[PDB]
Amino acid sequence: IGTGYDLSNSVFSPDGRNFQVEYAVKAVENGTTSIGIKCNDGVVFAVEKLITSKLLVPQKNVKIQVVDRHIGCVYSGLIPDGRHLVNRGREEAASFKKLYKTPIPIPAFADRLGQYVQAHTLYNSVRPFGVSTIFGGVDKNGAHLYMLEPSGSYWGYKGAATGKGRQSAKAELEKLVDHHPEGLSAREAVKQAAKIIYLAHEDNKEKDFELEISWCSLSETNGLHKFVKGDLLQEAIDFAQKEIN
Amino acid sequence: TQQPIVTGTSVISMKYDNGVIIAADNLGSYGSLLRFNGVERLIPVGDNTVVGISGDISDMQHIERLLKDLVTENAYDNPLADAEEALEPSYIFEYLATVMYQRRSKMNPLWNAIIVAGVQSNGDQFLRYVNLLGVTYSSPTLATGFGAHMANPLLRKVVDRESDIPKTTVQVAEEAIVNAMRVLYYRDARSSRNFSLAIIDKNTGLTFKKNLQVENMKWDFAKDIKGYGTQK
Repeated sequence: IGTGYDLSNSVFSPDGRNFQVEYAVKAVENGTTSIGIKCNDGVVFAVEKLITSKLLVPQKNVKIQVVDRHIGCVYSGLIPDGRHLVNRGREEAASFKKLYKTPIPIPAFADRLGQYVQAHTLYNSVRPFGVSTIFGGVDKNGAHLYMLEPSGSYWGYKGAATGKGRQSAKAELEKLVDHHPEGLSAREAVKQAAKIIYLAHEDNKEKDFELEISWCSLSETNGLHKFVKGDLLQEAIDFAQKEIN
Repeated sequence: TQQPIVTGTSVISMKYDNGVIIAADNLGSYGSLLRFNGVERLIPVGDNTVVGISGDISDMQHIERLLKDLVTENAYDNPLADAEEALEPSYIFEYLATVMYQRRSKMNPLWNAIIVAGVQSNGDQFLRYVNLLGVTYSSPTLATGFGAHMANPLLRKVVDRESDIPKTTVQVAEEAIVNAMRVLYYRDARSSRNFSLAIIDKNTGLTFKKNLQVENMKWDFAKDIKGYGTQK
C-alpha cells in the first residue's frame, strides 16, 4: 500500500495490518482450486490438479496427502511450501500417537498446525507461509472440516474453499446449504464435489485439470481416509460432465 | 541397564511349501507368578507378516508402537502402497534389526527374542531371528527362549533342510506346531494352555486363529506312579 511495513513479517503499518501477512493470502489466489465438503457422516476433498501439457503422467500427481490415516489434507497455493506444512502435520500426529496411544482429535490437530503457521509470521528472519490448507477428517467427536489461512488463523467450515476458483466455489457451497439443510450424505457428496470443480473451472478454462476426489467417511470407509479410485470416480466424472452442459 | 520385569516365553515357527506358521502361548509371566492372562504376542503388521515378540512385555509394547508407525510410514507420500511399495516381512525385519543393535550400542537392550514370519510379494518364504544381543540369522525353522532348547528339534524332523519344504503341506505343518505347543504346555512353567496361531500364506492370505486349547491330553498314566522311587 504505502512504503515501509512491507519488508519483514513483524512490522506493523498504522492501519493495524502487516503487509507481509496480507501478501501471503494473495499468493494462494494464483494456486489451483481446492474445496472441502463436510457431511453428517463424512468429509469429501476434491482438488483441481492442472495438467500443463499432454506430456504429464495421468493419475500420478496429487496434492491430496494423508496425516496419520484418518486425516485428509489438500492444499492450494504454492505446491512445495504446501508439502512442508503437511510434513510437519505428520510430525504432529506422530508425537500425539506415542504419548496418548490414540489418533489425534481434529481440534487437537488444528491447534498445533495453527501455531506452527503463526510462529512463521512472528519473527524477522522467518518468512510468512504462502499456503492455505483445507483439511479435516472424521474422529471420535464426529466430522470436522477446517480451512487454515496463511496468517495462522482457522475456523470450522461446513463447506470450504480456497484457490483461483474460490468465488465459484463458495457461491455453490452456500447453494448446497440451502438445497440441503441436512447437508448431504457422503455418497452423493462425491458426485457433487465433482460438479463444483467442473464449475470452478470456468474461471480456470485454460488448460486441463484431473479430478481427484478422496474422502473419509464414517459410514463408508470406517472413519479412515482413502482415496476414491476406479468406478466410483468415473460416476462422479460422468455426473459432472452432464450437468455442466 | 534394563532387566526383564514381565516376560513372554516361546514363539515357534516353521516353513512349509506355500507359506509359514508362527505361534506362541499367551502369557505375561511376572517371574514365578503367572501374572497376566490374555497377553497377545502376535501382532499383525502390514497383512503379509505377523511379528511375534517374546521377552520383556515392557519392551514389547514399545516395539508394537514402532511397528504401527512403520505401516503408517508406508502410506505417507505414496499414491498407493497395497502392491506398489507394499510392506514385506523383510523390510520390517531390517527395520527391527537396525534398532535392536542401535539400542544394544547404547547399553539399554530391548530385552526380546523376535521372529518375523511372513511371505514376500515375490513368492519367497521369509523366516528370520533377531534378539537382544542383536544377533541375526535366517533358518528354515526357528524358536526362541525355552522353546529353542525344547520344541525346535521336534519341528526339525518335519523339515530338516530346504529341500523337504515342497513335501510338507499346510495340514501337516499345522499338526506339528500344535504337538509342539502340547509339549511347551507340559514341560515349561511360563507356558500357558492358551495359545494363538497365525498362518500367513501367499495365496490364502492371513489367517489369525485366537484362543486355541491344548488337546491330546495324557495324564491317565499318572495313577501308576506311586512314590518317589521306593514306596509301596
